[PDB]
Amino acid sequence: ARTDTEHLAINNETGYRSFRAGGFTFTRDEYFARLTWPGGSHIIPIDAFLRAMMRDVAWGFFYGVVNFDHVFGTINHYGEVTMFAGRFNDAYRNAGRDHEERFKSSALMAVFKDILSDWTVEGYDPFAAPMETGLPWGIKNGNNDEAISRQRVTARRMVGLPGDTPVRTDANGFPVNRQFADVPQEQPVVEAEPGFEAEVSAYNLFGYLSRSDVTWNPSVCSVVGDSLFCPTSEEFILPVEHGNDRCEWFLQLSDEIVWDVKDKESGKPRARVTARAGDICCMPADIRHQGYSTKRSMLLVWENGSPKIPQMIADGTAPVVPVTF
Amino acid sequence: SKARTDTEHLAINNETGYRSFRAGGFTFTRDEYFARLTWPGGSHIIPIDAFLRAMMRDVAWGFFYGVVNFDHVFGTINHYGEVTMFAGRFNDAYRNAGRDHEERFKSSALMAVFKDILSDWTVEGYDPFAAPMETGLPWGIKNGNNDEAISRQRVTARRMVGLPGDTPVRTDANGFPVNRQFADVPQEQPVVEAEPGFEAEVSAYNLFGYLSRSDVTWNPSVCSVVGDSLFCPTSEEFILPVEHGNDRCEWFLQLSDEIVWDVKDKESGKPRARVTARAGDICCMPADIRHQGYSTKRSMLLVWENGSPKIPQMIADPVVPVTF
Amino acid sequence: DVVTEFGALTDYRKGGVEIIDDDPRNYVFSNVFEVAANAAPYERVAVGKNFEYVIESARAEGTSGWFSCAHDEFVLAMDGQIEVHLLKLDNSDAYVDPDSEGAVAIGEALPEGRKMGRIVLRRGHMALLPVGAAYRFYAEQPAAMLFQSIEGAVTVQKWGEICQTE
Amino acid sequence: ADVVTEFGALTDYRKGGVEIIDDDPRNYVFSNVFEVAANAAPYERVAVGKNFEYVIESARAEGTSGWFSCAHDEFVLAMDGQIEVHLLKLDNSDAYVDPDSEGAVAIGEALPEGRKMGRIVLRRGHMALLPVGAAYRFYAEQPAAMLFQSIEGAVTVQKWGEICQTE
Ligand SMILES: O=[N+]([O-])c1ccc(O)cc1
Ligand SMILES: O=[N+]([O-])c1ccc(O)cc1
Ligand SMILES: [Fe+3]
Repeated sequence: ARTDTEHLAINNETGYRSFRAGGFTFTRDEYFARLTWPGGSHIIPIDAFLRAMMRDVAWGFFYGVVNFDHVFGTINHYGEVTMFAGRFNDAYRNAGRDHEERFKSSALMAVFKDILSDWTVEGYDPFAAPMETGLPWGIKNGNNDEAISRQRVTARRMVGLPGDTPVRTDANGFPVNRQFADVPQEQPVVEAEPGFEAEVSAYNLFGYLSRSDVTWNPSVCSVVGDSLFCPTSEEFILPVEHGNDRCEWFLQLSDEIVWDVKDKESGKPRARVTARAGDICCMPADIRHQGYSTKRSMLLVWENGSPKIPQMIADGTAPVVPVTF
Repeated sequence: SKARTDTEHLAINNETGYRSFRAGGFTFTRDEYFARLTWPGGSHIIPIDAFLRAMMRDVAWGFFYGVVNFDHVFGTINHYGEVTMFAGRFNDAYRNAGRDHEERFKSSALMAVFKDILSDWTVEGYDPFAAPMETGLPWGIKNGNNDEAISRQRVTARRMVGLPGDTPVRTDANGFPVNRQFADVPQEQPVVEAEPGFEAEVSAYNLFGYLSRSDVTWNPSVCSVVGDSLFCPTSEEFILPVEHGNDRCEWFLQLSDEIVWDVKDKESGKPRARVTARAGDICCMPADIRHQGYSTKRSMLLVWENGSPKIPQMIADPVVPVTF
Repeated sequence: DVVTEFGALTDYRKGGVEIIDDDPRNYVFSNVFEVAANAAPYERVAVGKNFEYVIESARAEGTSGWFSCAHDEFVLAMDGQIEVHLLKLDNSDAYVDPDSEGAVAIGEALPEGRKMGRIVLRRGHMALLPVGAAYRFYAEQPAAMLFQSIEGAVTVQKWGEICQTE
Repeated sequence: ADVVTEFGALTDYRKGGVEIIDDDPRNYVFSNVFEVAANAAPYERVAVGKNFEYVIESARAEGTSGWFSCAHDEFVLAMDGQIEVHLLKLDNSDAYVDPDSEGAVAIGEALPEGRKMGRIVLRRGHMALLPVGAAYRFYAEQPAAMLFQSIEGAVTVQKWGEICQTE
């Protein structure tokens, strides 16, 4: 698994740096991210590209396949990562035109971070919804290293426990988002008997989500073994098409989303799932999915973090759908 | 059975400020971020900027030639006098499953509602005929309109730009200054010396100058005509707002800079090729593909068309107009 | 004025799976408020399952019996007001097999142990249910709640009956 | 002064091309007009586009051409360098060009019978009308590239296997 990456020249006219990882090349101009590899090329609008890059970076390559689009993306092997062009595209695959290279994770991650920093300009926050931030177009103009360097938040057991990830407040830098302005902020009444204060614990989870400063970013709020509650607030469009290497579940907590569901392997449309408050559904391990949300909404993503699953799904010793009836 | 004309102005939403519309079994709704489409048995979403840009083109081109795909799902087919609106017709997945839906209209009936949608959905300071760096944003609730931007007169040469009575050359004085991304382009008139009596047929003009002054993007506009041969040059920036599936061969001559054409199969939508063209490159887009263009810098392109209405049948009953 | 739309026992609106080329059964689609509404008070119906882990939905109404578990659990109030009572078990192994998984119904009678405390949850509040504690709920009016847990003696499965088959 | 609009030239062009996912490069009929003109003989009209009867032809102007005439309108676009167009209104155009025929006709070096119409001087990006009923000629001091909008005819040279991308 490869380790060879490289900083290339700052372009004289655009002001941006070009980058290499193995056989892949990365360049941006005023409008586009330009990708090349041995045998081919591809273009992605720079806004779409930066939003997706932002997620793959923040999520540490996430689970399974993170498709930037119908051609380009990554596969997390957990310590190692595959970067591909056309691997999950029927046209490229049938023709033997797909290309992929396997990297050590910190090697690809370091160049991804360099790309994201160089290509992000003053006043553009690739983690926000489009109504909340500026534009990525034009030549290099300052940076937004603060927006792209946010510290990952993960509970070890539950938000708000002594020594675990904290509750969000105005004082610690997390006010309520404009599109959650009406959401009740009161904490639950907690009254512990003496000596038990460490273990009698509750928090307002919806109010916590109302204060999230980013969109489309599942964060662990409670843990039971490998079972992770990873809620997040969402607005506009999930910047990737997620092809998981395990089953996963969505519970809509507020407002609504439609999931565009396509075949993981081919990319062919298969279904559209509309979920309103209280709806819970499952995403099979053989699909990819991408969500859409008009108003900023609350979503619970529920994961099983077990590393045994992908080889089981591959072998057929675990089902591609968790339940049949 | 005949073509259809039933269209309707549905209700105005009180929070978003926008009106929704119906054409046949299709409903049309936009909110802060999206265009939401419904037909009998199905639904679809398109980001509102992409949709408005694509809608702008279909209106302005009077449904154009053959297929105007807004995306991998939704679009129109021109039959010249009549027009088919579709969901999934040129998408292998919908089609294999029998989930594609199409409705055939009288062209005038469909256009009238398209113009109403385009008018209502376009807000102040947003121009869907412009490149992103040139204009504002379409997001959020209704806030005024930009009816002037979506009401631009088509320009079409009968014979050639600048001939007496024909479509005029562009100048600062007639509202057409040089675009910022063509600032360096030379703007001299050719030398034209006519003998007495012949001043109406001794004619020449600066074509590159004319294009450098176009106030819109991706808008093939006739500059010269020989029978059915039409020279339709245009200035291009960002992405062509549609994936065009033509009912004939059309030719591209790159006049300045660079365009990359994403080429997909017309029926399925499968990627087939990517075509890079720099100044002086000429190529043919076959009848069996659809294509979408990418231009970083505003660039000059000649679209060469054969406007003969006999071609679609002749091609259906070669696909590339030169066999070798 | 911004309105954030939340569900409730007597006020929800199911979406669903629209099909292009699939089986709606693959998406195991239900609404937790509907599931809770049709169930016996404190009946814990699986609405999500991944291997051994589950999410359960329940209507809180009146006072529950006591529960305890060999691992941590979490409860999220989804609708009305739910009171949680916590009791530190003297001998938790007397009520819960340490090798078992998922919640165990340990009887309506007060188990032997010390008072840990009391929690009052409203909609969107999550509380911890720690291993070694016994817990019970009190709701004045019907309210909905969810459990992050493991499938066990209390887990009611009825997929064909709650999920969309279209 | 940062904006640079890239125009091609006989001596300075950079050909693009066709990348294949699943197709035949030949279907795209890809060539560069500057390359075509640079390889052609002076004033040889090589077809670079064809759509049924209609053509776009590429040529290198160099010195003075012989005279041409046509049964229909044509247009010429100058693509690189200065080209002079001479126009003559023919007394009897049917004596030089068959009407109901199509494409340009080469009518000889000798001056045809008629009246002086006018003179046009074209530079890069300039287009002129070549009007039906006229004879036209070109003069170019240095090699210059040009394009004709016309119909397949007597002067139209076809060589797609040589000019286009076959691989
Ligand atoms: O991959 N996914 O299913 C996701 C990822 C991010 C998000 O906010 C919601 C869902
Ligand atoms: O036919 N086409 O795909 C087009 C349409 C518009 C344009 O500006 C260039 C090419
Ligand atoms: Fe996912």
